[PDB]
Amino acid sequence: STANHFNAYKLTRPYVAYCADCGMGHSCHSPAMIENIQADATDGTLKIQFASQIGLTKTDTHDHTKIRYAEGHDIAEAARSTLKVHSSSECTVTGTMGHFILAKCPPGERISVSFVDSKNEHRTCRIAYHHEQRLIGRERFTVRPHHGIELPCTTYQLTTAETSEEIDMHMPPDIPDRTILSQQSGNVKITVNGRTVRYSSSCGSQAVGTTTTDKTINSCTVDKCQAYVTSHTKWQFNSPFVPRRMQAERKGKVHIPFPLINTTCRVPLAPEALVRSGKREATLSLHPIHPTLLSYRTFGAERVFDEQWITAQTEVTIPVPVEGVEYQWGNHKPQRFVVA
Amino acid sequence: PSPYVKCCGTAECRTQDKPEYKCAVFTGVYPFMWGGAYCFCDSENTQMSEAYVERADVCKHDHAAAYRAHTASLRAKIKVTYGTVNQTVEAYVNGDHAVTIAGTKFIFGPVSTPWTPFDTKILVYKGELYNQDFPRYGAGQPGRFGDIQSRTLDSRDLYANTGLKLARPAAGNIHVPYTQTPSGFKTWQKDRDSPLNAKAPFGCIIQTNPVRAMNCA
Amino acid sequence: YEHTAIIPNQVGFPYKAHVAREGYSPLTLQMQVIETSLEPTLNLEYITCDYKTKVPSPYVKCCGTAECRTQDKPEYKCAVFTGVYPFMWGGAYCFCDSENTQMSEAYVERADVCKHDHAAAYRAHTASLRAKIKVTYGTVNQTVEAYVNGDHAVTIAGTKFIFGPVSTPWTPFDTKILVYKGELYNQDFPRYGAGQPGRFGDIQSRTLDSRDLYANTGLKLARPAAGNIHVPYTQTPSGFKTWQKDRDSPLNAKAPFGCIIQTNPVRAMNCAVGNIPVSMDIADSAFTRLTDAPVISELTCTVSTCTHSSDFGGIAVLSYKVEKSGRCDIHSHSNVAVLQEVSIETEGRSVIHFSTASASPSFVVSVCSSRATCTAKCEP
Repeated sequence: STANHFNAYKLTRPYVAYCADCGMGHSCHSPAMIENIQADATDGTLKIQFASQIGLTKTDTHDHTKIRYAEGHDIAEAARSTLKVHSSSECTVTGTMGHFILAKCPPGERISVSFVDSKNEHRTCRIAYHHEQRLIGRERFTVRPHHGIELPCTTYQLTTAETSEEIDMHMPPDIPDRTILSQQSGNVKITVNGRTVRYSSSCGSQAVGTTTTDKTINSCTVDKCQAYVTSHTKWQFNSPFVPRRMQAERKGKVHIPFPLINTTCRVPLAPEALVRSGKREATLSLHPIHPTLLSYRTFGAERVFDEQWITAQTEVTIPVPVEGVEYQWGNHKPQRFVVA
Repeated sequence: PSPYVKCCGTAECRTQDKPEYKCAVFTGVYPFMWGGAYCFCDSENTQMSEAYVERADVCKHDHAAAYRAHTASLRAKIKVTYGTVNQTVEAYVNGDHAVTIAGTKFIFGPVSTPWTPFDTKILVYKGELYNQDFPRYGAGQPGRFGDIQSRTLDSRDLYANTGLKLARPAAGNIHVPYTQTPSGFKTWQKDRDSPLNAKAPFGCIIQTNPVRAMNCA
Repeated sequence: YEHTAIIPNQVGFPYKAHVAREGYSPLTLQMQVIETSLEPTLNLEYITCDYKTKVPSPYVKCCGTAECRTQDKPEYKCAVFTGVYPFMWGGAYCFCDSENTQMSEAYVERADVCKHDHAAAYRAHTASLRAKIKVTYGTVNQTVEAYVNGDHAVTIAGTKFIFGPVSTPWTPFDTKILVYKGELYNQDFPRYGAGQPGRFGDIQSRTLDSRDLYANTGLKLARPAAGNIHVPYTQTPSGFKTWQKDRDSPLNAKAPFGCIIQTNPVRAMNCAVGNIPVSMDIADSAFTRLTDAPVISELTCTVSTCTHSSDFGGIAVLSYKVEKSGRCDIHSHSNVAVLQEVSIETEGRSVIHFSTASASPSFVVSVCSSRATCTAKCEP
């Protein structure tokens, strides 16, 4: 399942993960866990790892409306459209392949993901990650629509997800929450549900059987009975927070969608300059632009060379020696001049 | 990975094979999840957690090389107007690759001028040049340019001294806290120096498909 | 903490080293070297294959004048011998009496055996001595391999090795070295492609897999014999065979510094020359704490058997009636002699391989921080 990538995606049960902070103190094994947010690109894209396998339906169909999240039972289905990412404002989402979501957001200190699947009002976590605005270019302006430049820049290439590098799955987990087994006045009883409660107690009903059905063990109290967690048709994402609730690890391959590609970008070039000649000296009267680092080197010998982040109307004293200086003041070509 | 948690039950301590593969078993786990019984012992449990220092996945996409350098040779195309002959002829100016002009025997140099912007051991990062002190080859100090050294660019072994330090987590959640050092590769990319083209004496534009400074004044 | 020293770079010589750390025992380091080849940086400018001319079919204007197209090969030449005689044995190829002509063309090419085997010649830059030093540093016993530049440092088990930067490039690198048939030989390469004919390199190779092929082979056609089509063509002599056969003594023989010049990569393996310096940040575990050491005393060194010109040489009976038992490092503080090891047992009349090539032996043995002077005369 690659074209409909939900085949390889739903070979693993996309289950919830333990977020510690989701709204001023609380964080449980919800879908609001951000496993890892990596952005390997000069294009400014965030590739976050999301706890649920968003995009796969209850049958793991290629669902444009699908957002496969977790509940106490595995099928915590949600709207694929209702998901929201916000860095400092709502960052523009690009796509989702299972647990790997990809989008573009403005500069900020953390990314917040919020989705309400059946729950009340957008269960959302917010991971601290100081997203910078680190762009290349002689200037430093975030405006794509300049008709000025074309430089090479990396990005998370937006191709259709099969794989370039896969994340490994393993450990159908055992949870840390045993409210399934209860006592009827002398007897432990373990019902069946979306948590596979292996009978794990001192003796009795806590001896065998994953929680797919009820098992009774009389003479049962609060202490001597034990739950356990078991799974099927899946392995955990990484168990990043994810308490390793398996006995052994056995990887599966999930092709990390949005494999990175090198593309181009458009950088605007500012108003060029004014050169005022003099006796071995020149005044580079630059009115400012969106501010950028302009550099002037002295071509020849042990070269007087400087560079300054120009952000105001000024005049650079370019020393224009006999050999000449090389002044690249802005996003223009690096052209420097000779004497006079 | 997901920590080997005995809940209850102490564990052993098996060691991985990674370069930063360090493991540690803290005691006193008390898991409070919502998916089956895992915090089912009142005490005596143990959380064994191991980290493994692996190379970054974007390295094959983009790494930051640093090579030492022996001397190099000037290579020029000379437009020669020898009367009725008027052509252009390229040649390495080392003196060996003598050009055969149309009846002309051109020999270029070899000119002995090592005023060249090749440093002792320069690094090429994204096409940027910077001559600087390369670290110990595998013996680098953590938290600098070269926190994970490269014996080979796609090399099998991985040499680094990155400061990972595991820590015993807090209760309830599986917080496998591992205090890693700062990212020196980011800390060498960010906090970059002047470019190789920056401050090029003789004004030659350092261009590196192969690292050569064209237009040598 | 970090002891700096040098072992003489001649393979096998056990270079002892007493290490001094307060409250530890006498530290014993035993360095041994094997296979430290230099590997100079090269850059090829030739292939030296066999230049083979191709003489095409004769364009026999029989009768009539012929034409002459411009060839593209390096030995491309064409000729129009006026007045051919067509009297071929399988039929008169000329059907007219006179006024014929023979267009004969040939093009020189690099032979197909070149991809099978060529003769490379590289200009030479420097290289780095690559060694495997067996370090016997106390309970540490390993053999680390490193280039001698020092930068790729040796991460020993608690050991920090910095062996080098090297001392001297006395190596078999010339300005130009030809690897031909696997053999190495210094020889002056000609001008790059435009060399003279009849020389080792008459077919010049810009790249060994290069697309152009430089040449100076002296092709020259001949007006052939009539009747049939004979294409006489005087090329040069086979200078690749003239250089391959009739080669000089290969540099793998006559290698100074006693090196074995082995070139998958062109390196003088086991180049016995110089002394390799090494600095060693010693492991803190390596200082076996002096409070727990074998308590030594009563150092009585007797010089038993002396062969002053032998490899083994010294049979030295050192008596040490020590207080507490244990292993004793026998690292001498004497440079005119060499000890068999530093492993000295429970104190007594312990023998030792105290080797010393000096004629008048006198050595300052260092046994567990006890040191004595063994004097004697060796045998010739």
